[PDB]
Amino acid sequence: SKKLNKKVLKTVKKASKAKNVKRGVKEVVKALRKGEKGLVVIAGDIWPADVISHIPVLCEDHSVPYIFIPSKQDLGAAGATKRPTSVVFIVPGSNKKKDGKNKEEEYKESFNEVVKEVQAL
Repeated sequence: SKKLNKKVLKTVKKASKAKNVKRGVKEVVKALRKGEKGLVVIAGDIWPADVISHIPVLCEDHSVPYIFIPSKQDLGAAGATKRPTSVVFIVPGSNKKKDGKNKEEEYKESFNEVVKEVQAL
């Protein structure tokens, strides 16, 4: 939980250059229904708190692991946006593209591990 956020920050920060991450309710839901949905990132220091309901709804609907950390700053930076977003999910290529060979493998690796620890806790 302590180092988890860190690993996630660096992971998204790297993959960010590849544009393998998206933000916005329309984005998270778009991938959630499409299938390319990867790892959902939720900021514990961002409003509105709608994310609280969008968390169980998106999971109970499609089921996707996410992380709860007030990294508002990291979110905006990793996303390359003006203001700090609220709901940001990472999209590792695609359903089949998930088996990439590039750095994507590393990023996903750290993500799965982290998203898993938090998902279980």
